Amino acid sequence: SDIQMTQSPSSLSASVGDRVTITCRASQSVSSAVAWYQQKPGKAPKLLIYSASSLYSGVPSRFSGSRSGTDFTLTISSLQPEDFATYYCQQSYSFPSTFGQGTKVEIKRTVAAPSVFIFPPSDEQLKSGTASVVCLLNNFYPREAKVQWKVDNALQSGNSQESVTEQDSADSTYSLSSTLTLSKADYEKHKVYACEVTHQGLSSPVTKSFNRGEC
Amino acid sequence: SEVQLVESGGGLVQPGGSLRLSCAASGFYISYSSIHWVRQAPGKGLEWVASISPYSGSTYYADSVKGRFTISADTSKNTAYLQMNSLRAEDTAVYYCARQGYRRRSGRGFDYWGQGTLVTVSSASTKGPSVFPLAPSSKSTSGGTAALGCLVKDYFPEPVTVSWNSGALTSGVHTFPAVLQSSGLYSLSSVVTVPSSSLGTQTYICNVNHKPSNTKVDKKVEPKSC
RNA sequence: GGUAAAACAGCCUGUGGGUGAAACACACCCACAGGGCCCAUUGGGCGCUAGCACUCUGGUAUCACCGUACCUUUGUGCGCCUGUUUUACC
Repeated sequence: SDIQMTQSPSSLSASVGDRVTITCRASQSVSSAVAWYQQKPGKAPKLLIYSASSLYSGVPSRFSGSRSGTDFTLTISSLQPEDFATYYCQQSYSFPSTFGQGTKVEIKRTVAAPSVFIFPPSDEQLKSGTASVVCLLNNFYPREAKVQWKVDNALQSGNSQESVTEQDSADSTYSLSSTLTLSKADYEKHKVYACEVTHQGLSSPVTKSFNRGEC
Repeated sequence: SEVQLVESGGGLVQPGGSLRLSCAASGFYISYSSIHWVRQAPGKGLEWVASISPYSGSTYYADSVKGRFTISADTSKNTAYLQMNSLRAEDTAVYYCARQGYRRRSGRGFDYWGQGTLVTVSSASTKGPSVFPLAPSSKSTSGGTAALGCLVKDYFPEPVTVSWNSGALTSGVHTFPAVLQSSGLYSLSSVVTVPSSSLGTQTYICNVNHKPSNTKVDKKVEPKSC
């Protein structure tokens, strides 16, 4: 039966300087044939630890691995902002090789309110037939944020989509984009388009807006 | 760095079709190492696919791909391969090749990895994106910094690259994860923040690459006056 | 690698541990279990032999006895073959 590497926790948040512990539990003996990897958004995994407790060359010594029977632990002695990543254990004791489900490590930091910018649709988009209004929430913490679209003071529903960046490797912040999609014929039936943002860094919600045809 | 693994062969493929991925090595000779393939379905974890051992050519396969996939190693080209037949929707993933390092130096750890290549198994057809500007204004200005961007809309499949000023401009850049629209097409936007005083002098150009449709677009993003 | 000089090992079959750019396969090293053949059999020997030296156990011919020569067997040293390792010089 294929060997399973049960990894926990599925995610954690830790403030900078915290000691972080990640645990992997093999379903049967894997001797010491365990590797740990760090994977950053968009990038291939990088090797941190081999043979369960040996530090790969080039890897900062704040990373360390340990073994107790079938329990394997990765430790970060003092979490740094650049340590935001997903971490994976792997067994290389028998085929097929097996990875744990991964652990996404998030940085906890001080509250930061977003900067809020709105972008009216381009002339070039309009004559193709549709209209996108973009609301940009920049460099905020935490990730939770409310984006409300009002068109001539009427709330929108199912008319927008949101995308959120991965945590920033240097300042541990997030950015978000909400884009209101509207047909050209519909876009020209109304004048005011408003992005309304609620966030814990904001003492009261922030509205940015523009009037159609006057951008 | 010194050792590199350079992959190719990815792209859109019909369900039930086939693709061969290549893994070109540099800085070392694949004959002395084990070579592995590991995949990552979008949003998901690493999944080991196959390996090939040195000196014996022994090959090993995950059960999810056994009998459909074939790993091989052309030492005379210093290149490894993965032949993928009868591909299913569940084979969509980023595919990595990885070198298992030398026993005495890194155990059985995978010490070097390819930059990955995406295989989308889909009966849908490829469509290039439309790039629209997101102009800076007083409505994107705050405290001497201004935001401008590019809206990359209505494309398939993933991925698109976006750089700015041919990669001369990197800080302050945010390229957002793509979002899958109800039409079944993707769109994303890339924004950048710049000193507002530079909006008159400096030209900002976003460069959008969508290899599945041969598209390569440079679009200048100039200020509007709100 | 070449040269020179050494060391260690070598009946068969599996098994385990290790090393070789090495998870298996392969090569080599090192152990263990079981087995085979020879002997003078509570034990000892076996890389190979049409040879050599000596010795030893049984024979065969001389042959009154004694003594001699050949065969065989126990070993020892050679001769012959393989594997690995080491040193010096080039």
